[PDB]
Amino acid sequence: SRQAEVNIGMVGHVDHGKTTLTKALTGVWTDHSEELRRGITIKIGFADAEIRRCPNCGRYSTSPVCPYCGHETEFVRRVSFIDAPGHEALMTTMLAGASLMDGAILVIAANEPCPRPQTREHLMALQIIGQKNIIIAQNKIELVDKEKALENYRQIKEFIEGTVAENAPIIPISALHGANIDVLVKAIEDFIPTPKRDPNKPPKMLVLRSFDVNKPGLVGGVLGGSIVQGKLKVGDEIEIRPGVPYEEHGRIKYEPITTEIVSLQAGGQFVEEAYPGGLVGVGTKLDPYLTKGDLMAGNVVGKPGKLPPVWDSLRLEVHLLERVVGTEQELKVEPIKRKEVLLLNVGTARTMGLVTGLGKDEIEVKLQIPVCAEPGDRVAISRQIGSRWRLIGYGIIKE
Ligand SMILES: [Zn+2]
Repeated sequence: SRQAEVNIGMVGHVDHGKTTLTKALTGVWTDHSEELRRGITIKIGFADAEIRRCPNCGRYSTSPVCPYCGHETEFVRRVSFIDAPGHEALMTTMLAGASLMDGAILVIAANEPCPRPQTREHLMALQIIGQKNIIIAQNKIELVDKEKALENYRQIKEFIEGTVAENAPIIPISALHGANIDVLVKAIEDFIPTPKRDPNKPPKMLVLRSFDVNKPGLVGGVLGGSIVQGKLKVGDEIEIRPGVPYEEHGRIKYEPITTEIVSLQAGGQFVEEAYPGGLVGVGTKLDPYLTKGDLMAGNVVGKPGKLPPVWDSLRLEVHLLERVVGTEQELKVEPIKRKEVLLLNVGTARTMGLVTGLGKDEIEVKLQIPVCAEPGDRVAISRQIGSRWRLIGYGIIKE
């Protein structure tokens, strides 16, 4: 298996070199329709990269040809970089789907004095989800002098003290010129090693997309998602929850569906077995009508009888965010009131929630759409402040 082994979050303002850096790492330079593979509940995108090492000079890179001496490099490990369109999307992705991230690269521009508001929230989110496999990329060093670079470095050290990023390496880089990229890649190997996963645990996949690949104007329905536990294998019998909607006595219910895995695609190739890391394509025997147009997006996949429960309503222990990004009042966040209709994101699932009850640092919400989740799972909570959805906190599913 040559598929991605870890998902690495590209956490940084959408303009501190973050894009230039991601492309430098993935080697993708052609103007990118994987934009059609991105999530539509949480807008997470994946971009694989193969970490390789040069036998001649020993330096690491993500190219088959060493950028430093021109010799052929040796394969080390494939990884996948995950990102989202803009600050709000990224924050929601981290709070709702921490299990999709194994480490992160915090991009900080040395070109800028004090730690920016977005950067402050980025670290706030990493702290909340307990993601400690962090690497700090001090980008754009080619735009500032030697002294301001060292000053920025000091500010960063003070910024990370006492946080999940305290022990993270700070790597001065120039994504544009390619300076110190080899140091960053090796750091990915040293600080974001592949976790020691128990491949025997019950499989679980969070479905991001679903389609009818039948070429028209035949193949079973196809699912696209992330394996967060165990492994999947061609021929396995799988169950999908909540499942297909159906009406019963003027009410909408969901029937879990069981099917069989016909094929698996990961790392750009068909495989007989897939694991956590990167996007995984799942060919099934399902009637294509059931997966067409992302009907299964947000669903959870596992083996029959071994999936998390389905909830029609949730009791959430709520933690409101003390945000720093937004207009003057958008930061005040008024307490949650009964009858409010909130936007909830859990895993890759997305549903509106009507607040029907309140408790101490707790709310009870009736869901528009049932969700498949485990007690203890984290749920991002958003409020429609005007005409847009703004993240205001997160909840922990209570039993
Ligand atoms: Zn070399």
